[PDB]
Amino acid sequence: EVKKIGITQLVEHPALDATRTGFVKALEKNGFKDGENIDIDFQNAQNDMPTTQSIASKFASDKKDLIFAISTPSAQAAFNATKDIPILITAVSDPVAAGLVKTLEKPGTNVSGTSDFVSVDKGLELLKIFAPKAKTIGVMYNTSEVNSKVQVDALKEYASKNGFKVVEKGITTSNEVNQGISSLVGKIDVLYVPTDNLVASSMPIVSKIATENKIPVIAAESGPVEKGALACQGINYEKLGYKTGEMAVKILNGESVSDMPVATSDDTDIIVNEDILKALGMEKPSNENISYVKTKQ
Repeated sequence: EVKKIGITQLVEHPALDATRTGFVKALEKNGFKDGENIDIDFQNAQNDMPTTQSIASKFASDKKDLIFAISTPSAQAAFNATKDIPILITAVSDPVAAGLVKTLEKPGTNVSGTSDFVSVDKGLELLKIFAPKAKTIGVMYNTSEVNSKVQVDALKEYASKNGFKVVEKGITTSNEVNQGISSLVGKIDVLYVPTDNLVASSMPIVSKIATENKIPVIAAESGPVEKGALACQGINYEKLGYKTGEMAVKILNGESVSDMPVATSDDTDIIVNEDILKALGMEKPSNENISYVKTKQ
């Protein structure tokens, strides 16, 4: 007997690819080996949304034993295409809001797996390393996004619980970033950039202003660190995938996906931009369990 596994992935991308690596290793380690007692059917949508649906529909017609969906849109397409083939997700921030599961603890649907949620607290802990004497935390965010409000509320709860002040700048368009960061200068000791496409995608502009005014920037994710943020405590995607693969072992052995809690991970890595660190005139922390990257052009 050979278990048929469909893997649906949105696009080639280091984080998404890493989840797949980990998922396959975890299966291998538990005796599920491609070309022997499982058959892995990998499909990349190459960033095209209708292709996520075609992949999902193929997997349903193929009658896979399990679908592994990497990214929110890949998982949504899978769930729209089949309600009776188990789906394990990964790299999905908010499975409840994506419509995949009733609750994290008890999905009550044919979907479980992992979320790549990281708390604001993980990032803000890096204040102790890169902004030791800080009193005021800055945050710029997109006022049109609900998920940005939720993060800003969490930052303000952290600040209240830890004795910091907060200065915020809510914006709606990309053309407000320059002036927004320029006016936070002299009012903050550290900037937190949340998971917010508007602000995070502007990191080259934010990084220049912040860095030339000696303000370290902490980002929620690692992509912005490569673009000029100083640091993040980012999710280890290969380990998140590995965990999803352990969950796959249980589903392949017949356990109920509707009762399997959606897991999050505590495996993060501190990632630091080495060029920004030098530009701020700072030495490396002496803890060896920190990764370094340079700025991407």
